Amino acid sequence: GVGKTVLIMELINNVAKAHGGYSVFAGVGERTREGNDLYHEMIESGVINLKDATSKVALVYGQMNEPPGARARVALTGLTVAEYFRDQEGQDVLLFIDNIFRFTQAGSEVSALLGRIPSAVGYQPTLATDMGTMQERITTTKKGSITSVQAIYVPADDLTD
Amino acid sequence: GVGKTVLIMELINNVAKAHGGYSVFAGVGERTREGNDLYHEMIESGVINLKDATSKVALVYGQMNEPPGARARVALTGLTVAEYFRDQEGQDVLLFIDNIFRFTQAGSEVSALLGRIPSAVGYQPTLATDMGTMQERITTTKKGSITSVQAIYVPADDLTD
Amino acid sequence: IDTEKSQQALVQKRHYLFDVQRNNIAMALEVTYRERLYRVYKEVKNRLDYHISV
Amino acid sequence: LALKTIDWVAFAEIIPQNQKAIASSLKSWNETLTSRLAALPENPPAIDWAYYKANVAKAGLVDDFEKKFNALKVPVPEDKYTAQVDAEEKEDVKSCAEWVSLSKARIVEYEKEMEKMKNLIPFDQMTIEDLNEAFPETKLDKKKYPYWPHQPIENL
Amino acid sequence: GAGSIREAGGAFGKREQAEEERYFRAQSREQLAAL
Amino acid sequence: KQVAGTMKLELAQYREVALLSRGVRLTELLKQGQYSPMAIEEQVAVIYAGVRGYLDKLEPSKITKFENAFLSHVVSQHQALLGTIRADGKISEQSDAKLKEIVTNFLAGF
Amino acid sequence: TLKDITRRLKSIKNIQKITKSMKMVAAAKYARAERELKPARIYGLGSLALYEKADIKGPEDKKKHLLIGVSSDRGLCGAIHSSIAKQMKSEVATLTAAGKEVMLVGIGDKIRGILYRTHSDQFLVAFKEVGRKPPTFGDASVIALELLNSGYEFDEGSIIFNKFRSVISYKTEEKPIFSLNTVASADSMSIYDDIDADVLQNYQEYNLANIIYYSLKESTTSEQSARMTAMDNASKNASEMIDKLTLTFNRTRQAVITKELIEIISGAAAL
Ligand SMILES: Nc1ncnc2c1ncn2[C@@H]1O[C@H](COP(=O)(O)OP(=O)(O)O)[C@@H](O)[C@H]1O
Ligand SMILES: Nc1ncnc2c1ncn2[C@@H]1O[C@H](COP(=O)(O)OP(=O)(O)O)[C@@H](O)[C@H]1O
Ligand SMILES: [Mg+2]
Ligand SMILES: [Mg+2]
Repeated sequence: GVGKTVLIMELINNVAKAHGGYSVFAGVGERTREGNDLYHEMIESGVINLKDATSKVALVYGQMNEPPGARARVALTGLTVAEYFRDQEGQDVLLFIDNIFRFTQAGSEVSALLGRIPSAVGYQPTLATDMGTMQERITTTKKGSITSVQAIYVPADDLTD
Repeated sequence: GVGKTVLIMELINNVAKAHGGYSVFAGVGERTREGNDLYHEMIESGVINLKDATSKVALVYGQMNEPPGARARVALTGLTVAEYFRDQEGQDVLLFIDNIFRFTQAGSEVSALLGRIPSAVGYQPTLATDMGTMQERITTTKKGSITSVQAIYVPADDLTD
Repeated sequence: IDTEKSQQALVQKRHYLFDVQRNNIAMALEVTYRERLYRVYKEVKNRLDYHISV
Repeated sequence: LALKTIDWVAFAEIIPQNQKAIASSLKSWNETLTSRLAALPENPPAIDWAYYKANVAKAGLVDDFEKKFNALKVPVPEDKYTAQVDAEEKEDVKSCAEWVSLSKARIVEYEKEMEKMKNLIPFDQMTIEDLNEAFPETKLDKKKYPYWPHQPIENL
Repeated sequence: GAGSIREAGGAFGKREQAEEERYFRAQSREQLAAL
Repeated sequence: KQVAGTMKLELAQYREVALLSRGVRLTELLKQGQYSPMAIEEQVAVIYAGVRGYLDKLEPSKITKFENAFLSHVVSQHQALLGTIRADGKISEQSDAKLKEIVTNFLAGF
Repeated sequence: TLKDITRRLKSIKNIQKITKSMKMVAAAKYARAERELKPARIYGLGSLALYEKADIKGPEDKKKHLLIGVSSDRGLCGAIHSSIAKQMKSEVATLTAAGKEVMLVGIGDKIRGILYRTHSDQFLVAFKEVGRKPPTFGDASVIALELLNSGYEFDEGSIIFNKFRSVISYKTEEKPIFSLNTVASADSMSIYDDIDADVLQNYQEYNLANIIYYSLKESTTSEQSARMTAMDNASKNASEMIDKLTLTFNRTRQAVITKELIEIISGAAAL
């Protein structure tokens, strides 16, 4: 409740509408009503067009009502959409991920059931390599550009988490 | 970085030159550059005699690059040399151990691999009895004297560790 | 008398203003010449390098 | 590229108060142009055509480029500004030498006057007319005050 | 907890050290000129 | 070592009371830009200029720019003294006086 | 970290103890100051009764001005020295804007330390060791001598002090100081018999000493009250910080115990 969603919506308003390329919003483990709000606001503002092929945003939602597997892979699904737009289209892509922390958290929720010895604060031992495998695809190559805005939740306000 | 090594070298200089009783130095899990420096200081100051073998210090060195077993037993090796000098000759001996904390530390580094549940602060359950069986041999008896100067590393300046 | 002689000393030092102006004109012309030579060199090499890179 | 080395305080003592900013700007541009001549060499490295003869498989484009470059007349800029500052230096030297001759006139007059003061008769052989000749401020204003004592009574 | 203000190294320990050093450097200058 | 023993002592003494103007001079002299590693001779010249008093006549704000200008001057018309410091490794009393007068003249002109 | 929080707790606890003791000491000194302020106020206000009955009005066109500011050598008071300095700076501005040549006097090291960086050309003398011991009439006499044995023949003066109203309230007041020429040239003084310039000189010197004494005795009480309230507020704030840091410390120690348990349990579960 410090303003990550407000800031990312302000950035969508200030950059994505004035953007020339495409845009992908990956809702990861967030409020479903926030996804409904974003959908209908993008329809009102013409950024999503339900009648022809002039839409400029692709939405991928796995929200906080989803089991941990969907919450762990929906970010990858959004990455795949943005990566297609970056590579095969050569476009400049905007990728908004709210919230990316859920990704890690979802992995934690399954890490015990996969039979792994827990790491610090109960997280999976593969936290850093999972995060790296995911994040290294979120990048600008010399085949196309991806500008990425990721909201990152901080558990209990502890930045050393 | 507070001055344990400088102070122990000053004590070496002062006492072990004001002494005629077969000092012994044990380098336990410390820097190799420092061991080379001490060796050449002793060669230069006549305490170690490369030719005309009338030296008065024995050196035992197991440094940081050694596995935990070597760093856990090198203190006992130096202790054994000093024990021979004390008991099998009656001589009054000096024993300089830098650094003895490493001894304890070495034990910890194998504890979990020896099948032992960790104790507090990650130490072996047998920290006190290991330290006791090693330290109770470094003592003056009626057979002879052992003056022991030990450098003890304090992790993060705790002193309650 | 001392004041007048000092005034004469300053008059003798006067010429540095025109030395400065001449220095700046010469240096500006030299900088312009060398920048032009670097521009022509860079354009020629850059086109040849685009060819070699494709 | 023969420059005149310049003292930078002597340059400061000779700047009137209506062009201090101009002197500072000339100084700053002198330092800037020195730095910029330092940060670029004298002659561009003429690249050998080797890496462009044996590594370009195109029909003579490298060769015609090198021909067109070997015979390029890059415009060398002309001074067009040093002659007029030389004329201004000549004019200023003229004015300064004139003023200096004036100052030498004043100085020879002052030296005459100091010899006059140094060759005064001692004050106990001195009349009052001699004092009114030496220090003319010690003369009674017998026009403003025509009657004795020829001065204000409080002055006494 | 004696001396814990200076021991915490906060904004109050730094000003304490500054005060001691100022005062005693003034006193050292006063004691050296009279020697 | 010659310049830096004194610089370390004075910076410690400044940290004790943070004299104070020399300490601020040395602090603002320790600041450095990024991707600009200076040569050891130029470092020695700058720390000399800062530790001998040639920087207390200037306000702490301008120190930085002076340094730049200083370096420029020293790397434009005084390559001999820098080469001397580089080859000999130490400063000689002769070269001490040389750099002394160089920095005095430059501060007069600055 | 637990050790950082414990360090800060110990530091702020020491600060709270010291400020509480200082508040008690300031209360003990303010009791005596407010006791001694009664006869000192009768004295210093009877010294001014003449200029209020004769209605001396000072000169409107005179040139030289002497501005005295009363404070102490001790801080931790609040807006005592700052009030004096603000009034002194305002008055110096308003006088120099009228062409008057102003010279400053600061009783107490704090006012001189505040004003010496911007107003130092306009400065005559300052005085030290004001605040440790209560002010005496010897202090006022010494200040009056060094204001008289200074050769600065002023035309008019003002003295800016902190008049004590209550334990909570003090107001920065200003009193006028007349010269011999102002009280001699006044037409309302023609009714005072057996007067010449010599008796008026002696009277004006003594009244300078009296007004300095009265200002010192008002300012000491104002300052002791201000220091008492300031140390009270400092103790309040220190207690607030102590409570918040005690909450944080208990939180952190619980977290540390839980983390160590989790480490031991995960080490045991891997066997
Ligand atoms: N830019 C803002 N201006 C005003 N209030 C804000 C702003 N950002 C956040 N807030 C307040 O913080 C609340 C939480 O907003 P939100 O962005 O949804 O939290 P979160 O950090 O979990 O995403 C908002 O309802 C609003 O009250
Ligand atoms: N007696 C001393 N005098 C001066 N400096 C010292 C002294 N002791 C230590 N130092 C400084 O502290 C540094 C640490 O030296 P060292 O003896 O290796 O400490 P430790 O062994 O405890 O880590 C030294 O390099 C030196 O700079
Ligand atoms: Mg949110
Ligand atoms: Mg050591």
